[PDB]
Amino acid sequence: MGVRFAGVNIAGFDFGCTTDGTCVTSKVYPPLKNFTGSNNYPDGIGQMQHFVNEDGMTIFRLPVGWQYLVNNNLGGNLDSTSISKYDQLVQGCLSLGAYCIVDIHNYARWNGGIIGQGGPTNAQFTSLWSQLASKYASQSRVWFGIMNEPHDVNINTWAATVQEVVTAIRNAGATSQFISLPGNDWQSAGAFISDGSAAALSQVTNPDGSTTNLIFDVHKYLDSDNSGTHAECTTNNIDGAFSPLATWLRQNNRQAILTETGGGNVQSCIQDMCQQIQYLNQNSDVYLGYVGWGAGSFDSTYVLTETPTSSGNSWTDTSLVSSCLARKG
Ligand SMILES: [Mg+2]
Ligand SMILES: [Mg+2]
Repeated sequence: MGVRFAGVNIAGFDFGCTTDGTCVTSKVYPPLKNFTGSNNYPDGIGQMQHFVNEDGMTIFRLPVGWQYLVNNNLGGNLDSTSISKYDQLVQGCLSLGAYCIVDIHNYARWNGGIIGQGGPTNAQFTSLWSQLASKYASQSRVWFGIMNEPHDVNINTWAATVQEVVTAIRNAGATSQFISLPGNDWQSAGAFISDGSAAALSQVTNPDGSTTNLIFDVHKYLDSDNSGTHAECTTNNIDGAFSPLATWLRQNNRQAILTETGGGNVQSCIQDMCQQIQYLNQNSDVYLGYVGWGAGSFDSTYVLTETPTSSGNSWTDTSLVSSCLARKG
């Protein structure tokens, strides 16, 4: 009676990342309360506990900068401090019984260079994922979010890169986990088929030749330019994106997850987001879940905030989360 996974992005390890793939590591603001000893960074783990206990959520996405994980050492070993801090957020998510999406928030780029297309080589990128897969191989509820919002890349070359990553993840022993396949056009669900991403990514397989647990990863916003930067919503995305996608998915016996979606905490979005979510829930054979953007280190002033408010051991949700994303039933 609905998609399997409902949850939210717990952002902050990605603050300082821009759409060119530059992540300034000094600017991260991770949602771990005691990240520095001040004990007053945003309380991502406390948020997740509320989301799971009160709002029936079962998945969280944890955006993080590539540069952060390797401390700016392209192709290097994961930095022991960085991975130690990030893993605290990962384990907090997993401890709640949720699935946890590790999301490399890099737009298929490193400091302006496109992975495998002038920027880092495929090997420098698979090296990142091989290490993460090795770390998380024994934890089946870690979900490998290969890349956030590739855009303006050669989709044929990108699909090959994605294939190399999937191979690396499986060969490292992470054989049980879900793996995301992200396409072009900022992962837009609306362009996923028409821009050729669906076809190219459909060719990616596990070592055994199957496509088992390889899930198409799309994004879609509800404002006029599909940017998620305006408060008001202007579409429920059904005719333009999710109906054609459902049909395609179903005919091909494949599945997709919507890892970013959101809107203002206003009436237009309460209406449109609920229509969108309802359609996903009525097509839960092909849609595995939805993940709202965004909570974690975002606060009450962020236009798409989904961060709950703590008041005397009580949390209160934003209106869009409470009215549309939450599952209190
Ligand atoms: Mg609680
Ligand atoms: Mg677009």
